[PDB]
Amino acid sequence: IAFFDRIFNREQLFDQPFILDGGSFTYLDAKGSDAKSVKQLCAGLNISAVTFQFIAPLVQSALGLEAGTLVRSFEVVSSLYRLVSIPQTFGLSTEDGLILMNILTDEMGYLAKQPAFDDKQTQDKDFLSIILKMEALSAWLTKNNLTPASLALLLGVTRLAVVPTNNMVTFFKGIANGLSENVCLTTDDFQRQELEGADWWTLLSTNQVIDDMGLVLDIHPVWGKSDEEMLMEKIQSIGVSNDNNTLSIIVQILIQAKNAQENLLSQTISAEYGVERSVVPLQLRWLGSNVYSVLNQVLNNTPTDISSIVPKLSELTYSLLIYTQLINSLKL
Amino acid sequence: NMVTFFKGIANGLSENVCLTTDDFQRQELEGADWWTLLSTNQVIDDMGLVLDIHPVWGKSDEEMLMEKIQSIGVSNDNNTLSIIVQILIQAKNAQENLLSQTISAEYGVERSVVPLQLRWLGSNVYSVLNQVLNNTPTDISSIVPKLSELTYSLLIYTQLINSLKLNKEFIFLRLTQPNWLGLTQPKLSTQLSLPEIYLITCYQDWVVNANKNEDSIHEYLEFANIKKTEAEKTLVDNSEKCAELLAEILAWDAGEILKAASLLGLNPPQATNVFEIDWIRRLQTLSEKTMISTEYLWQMGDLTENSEFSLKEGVGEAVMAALKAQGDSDNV
Amino acid sequence: SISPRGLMKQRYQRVVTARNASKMNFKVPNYRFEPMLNRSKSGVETLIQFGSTLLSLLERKDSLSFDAYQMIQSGDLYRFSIDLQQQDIDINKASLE
Amino acid sequence: QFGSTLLSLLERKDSLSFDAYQMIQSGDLYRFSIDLQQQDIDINKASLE
Amino acid sequence: QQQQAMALLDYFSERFTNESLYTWLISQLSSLYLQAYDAVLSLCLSAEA
Amino acid sequence: QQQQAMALLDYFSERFTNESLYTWLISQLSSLYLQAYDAVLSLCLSAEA
Repeated sequence: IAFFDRIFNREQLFDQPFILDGGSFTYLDAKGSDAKSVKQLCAGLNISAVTFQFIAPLVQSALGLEAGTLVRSFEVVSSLYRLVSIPQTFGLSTEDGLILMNILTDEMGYLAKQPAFDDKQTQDKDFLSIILKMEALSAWLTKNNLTPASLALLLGVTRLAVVPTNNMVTFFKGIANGLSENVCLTTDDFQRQELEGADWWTLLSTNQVIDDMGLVLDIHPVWGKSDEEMLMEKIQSIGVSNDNNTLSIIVQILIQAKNAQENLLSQTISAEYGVERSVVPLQLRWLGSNVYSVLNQVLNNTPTDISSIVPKLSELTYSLLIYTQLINSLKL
Repeated sequence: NMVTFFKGIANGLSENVCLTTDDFQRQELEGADWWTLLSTNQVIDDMGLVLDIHPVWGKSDEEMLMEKIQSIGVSNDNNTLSIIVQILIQAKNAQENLLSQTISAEYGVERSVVPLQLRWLGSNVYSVLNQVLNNTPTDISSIVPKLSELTYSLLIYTQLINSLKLNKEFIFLRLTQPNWLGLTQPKLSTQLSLPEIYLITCYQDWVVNANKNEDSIHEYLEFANIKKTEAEKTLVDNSEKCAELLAEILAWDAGEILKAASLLGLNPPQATNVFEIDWIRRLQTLSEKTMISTEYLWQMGDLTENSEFSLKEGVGEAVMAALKAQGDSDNV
Repeated sequence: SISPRGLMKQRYQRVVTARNASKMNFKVPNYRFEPMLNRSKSGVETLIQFGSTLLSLLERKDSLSFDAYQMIQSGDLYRFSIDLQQQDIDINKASLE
Repeated sequence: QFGSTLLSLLERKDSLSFDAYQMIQSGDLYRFSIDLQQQDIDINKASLE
Repeated sequence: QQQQAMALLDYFSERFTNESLYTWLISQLSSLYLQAYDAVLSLCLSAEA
Repeated sequence: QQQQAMALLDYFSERFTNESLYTWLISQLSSLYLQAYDAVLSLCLSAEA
């Protein structure tokens, strides 16, 4: 028996055998009984009916047919067959294949296209290389006990479903409350006879050390050094005075203030997401943000209602959740 | 022993925890006879008890006590107001703790749930204690049948809530959003009913096997339902968010979800309550047992009408194809 | 035919830690600040001791409750054990026959 | 006193976390156990045949 | 073996130190502690003033 | 047996004394302790002077 006919008329399940013909059908819904019949027989190709609707628009688009229609010809057939079989050869669902293809090319329907050997040879063109890549990465994925959906989400290929919540409101306002409670620095903190030499508070807020709201500014760390060392350096850079003693106590003040602020935030985040306080600050910088900026925004906004939340911070929590998933999945 | 129980309660209640007018007699409170005023308003029972306060999903006791005081509007002074609220809170908490632990000791139930359970029995701490001091039966014959029936009902509820794997947040929801629990008629809540029991059944079922923590369910419910009210009767546009979120909760396809809600004909097409969820979940069960399109399933529900040839044809063809796909996705 | 069984799902659980606060003021009392300090610190220490004491009791309780539950739970396996042992006896009877 | 008090709490925590992890970890072996037990049932069916 | 296990459960339950004891104790201490909190808190407020 | 194990895990998790409790407690005490350190340290410095 012919390979084709074997694949479709593998057995008789209906009245008519499937047949390959000219003409088209409104695959989007195929409410027309015959169109539906045709589409169903094609769905007889192993896959779930629902799956069919994910594939068909892409096939139609790639082949250039009218959006609602498909035709009973080898072109449609072969395109579908590619999209089904190829990932299946790696045990990947045809669904998943779309994900990997986008990851590789930012196109889902890539295998819908005809093969090509364009003289304008580019990585996005060799079917064969692309297939080999699919092979390799599939191995790597299973090796690492991953999942294409998870990967795509983490890679930002698709968004995770989230919405504002009462609890997130409570979370933010809780933070703001505790932050207002004692841990926010104040000018009187500098008002000591020992510090009579200058209005440190103003000066340190005119220089980029302090936010007059009562926050220390961010300080990007470095491999070989530690906070007090670079705070020392910052103070030395402003060079207000040579007195090591006043300098020392100033640094002490700044250190402990920072440490309280960051501890508060760290533990709060830890409690919400199940991550260590030890890593929260670094994670935040890897998310591309910092404690100072976060807290600044917090006091700048203090949303009292679910509608009040600034989308900036909503996206912050979204990104945060994402990172938390990543860093929990991997043994970081 | 039940006599001893009641008299024990009365004794401890008489001991310090019953509020007294002198409790208000402080120079700070010189501005008014708060005790009388608060007992003329429906805040205090001159016996020394706080009146009952029906809770609500979004709020907490001190918030509503604050509101009550603001409603009487005796004075603008936040300070006196604050201390008054403090007094009331702590007094209530003592009274309720006493009762809660006592009940807990007798019946083997958590103090954490006693108050809610009592309201589900359709009673409250204030009324209970009021009756107690109003009667204080000294002998087995002395007991008022009212309270005898109270303990009878209580025992019943205890058996129920011990047999089922109930919890505080669940019963809070039950006590607050019957609509969300799909309770067709909240008026029915005066006594237990088989429909209520069945609802509880499928609720616990869903809970014990959903993908992610129940607070996500809480969030989903409130999001879905309150959106049709926070903007009056509207926000149908959230159907997509609702569907995809629920689809994540259930591990399914938002397409099917949307289609199902549309075939239900609900406007907005959103699963507003447990009745809806259970139906949807059943539908998924069949889908994942048969590979049949939910559309076709729901349509098939009408097939008994012996309506017409093409309908029967389409259904049979669909089921046949789905069968082949199921055997494909089973044998091979 | 046989198929494997999927491993049961496990998840983290969020923990809330937000807190509210209320402002308070009171009239000048009879006693000077330092007497008041001594009194207060004594009371505070007593209260702290109480809290910690109670905590330990709850830890005890849950320990016992766990052990009890575990024991009764384990008591059920004997059912199956008895069933199968008796069944073997019957099997030996048949062999003898 | 504060420091020592806190310390004890962390010791408690890690104890619980260990026990939890251990329990869930142990829960997986039942998979294999079920597999092999069922397999033996099938084997006995074949013997009967 | 089953018999020993069941009897052991009973003997354990009959230990004098028992769930009941802790329950009772806790209820008493709870009431005391709450009252103490209210009491001393008032004095501390006065101290701040 | 598997069922008992899984259920036991749940019951254990539902113990009132729980990871969550310790976590919460720790976070509070941590904040207090750090502040106390700063506070008393200042006084001790003054004492040396």
